[PDB]
Amino acid sequence: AAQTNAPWGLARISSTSPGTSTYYYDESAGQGSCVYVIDTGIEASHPEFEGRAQMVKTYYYSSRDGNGHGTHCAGTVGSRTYGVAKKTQLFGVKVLDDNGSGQYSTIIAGMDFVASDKNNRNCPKGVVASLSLGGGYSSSVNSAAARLQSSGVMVAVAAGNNNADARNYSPASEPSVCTVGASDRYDRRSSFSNYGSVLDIFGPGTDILSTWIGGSTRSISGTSMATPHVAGLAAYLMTLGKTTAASACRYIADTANKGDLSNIPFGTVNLLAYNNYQA
Ligand SMILES: [Ca+2]
Ligand SMILES: [Cl-]
Repeated sequence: AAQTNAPWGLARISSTSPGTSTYYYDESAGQGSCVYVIDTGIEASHPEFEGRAQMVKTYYYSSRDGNGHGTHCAGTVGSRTYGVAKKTQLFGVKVLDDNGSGQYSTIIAGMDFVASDKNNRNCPKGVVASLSLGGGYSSSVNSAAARLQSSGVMVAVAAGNNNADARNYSPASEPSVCTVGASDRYDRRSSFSNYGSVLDIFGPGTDILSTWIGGSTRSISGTSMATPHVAGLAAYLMTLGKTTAASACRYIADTANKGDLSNIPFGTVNLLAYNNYQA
C-alpha cells in the first residue's frame, strides 16, 4: 500500500533516505494487534480512528482527553491518515491530567493495569504499550515499565526532551523497554531529544502532524511524538509475524537505518526506525 503526501515521519519510516513524501506499508497495517496509549486519554470519537479506539481506564474524573496530547500520540500509532499501523486497535489509559501532567504513583498504576487488562482483550497479533511520558529518575517507575514488558507487552517509552542523558529520566532509563529518541525531517537529532547509552532507537519527532481533540489536527514536537512511531511500527511488524513483543525493540534496531542521523553523541545509537517494506 502507499499513502501519498503522507506526514513526513510516516514517509521517513518507509525510506532509506530523508525527503520523500509517500508512506509505503503492507496493507495488513497492524490488524489483529493492540496498542495501549498511556497518556491524557484518546478522543475515540475522532473520525480518524474509524471506531478502532476506545478508552478502557481513567485515573481522573472523566475518561475524556481534555488536553490533546494522548489523542495526538494515538493518532501517530493508528489513525487512518496520521498513523503507522492504520488498522490496529487502540486502547486509552488516562494516567495524565488535562494539563498533561501525572503523578508517578498513577503512571505506575496505569502500567500495572495494562499488564492485567490485556488478558481480557482479543489481540491475536500481540500487544504494545506507548508511553509518551516521564520525569526524573525513579526506580519504582522503571520497575513498573519492566513489569509491563515482562508481562508480554512491547513497551515503547519516550527518551525525554531535555537535550540530556536519558539515564536520569524514567521510564526512559529502564533498560528492558524500548527507549525512543527523536529526529527531524533533515535526519538531525531533534534539538531537544535526550540521548545516551540507554536509547534503543530514534523515530520522527519534530513537527509531527496528527489528530487532536475537537476532531482536529495539529503538528507538535517531542520524544512523545517519536515514541508512537516506534509503537506503531512494532504493532505492524508483529501483525506481519516478523517479531514478537519480547523481541520487537531488538528487531527494530536490527533493521533500522544505520548511521544516517547527525548530532548523535558518541555512545548513543545512530539508528532510525525503518519498516523495510518491499512491495
Ligand atoms: Ca532498551
Ligand atoms: Cl474509561
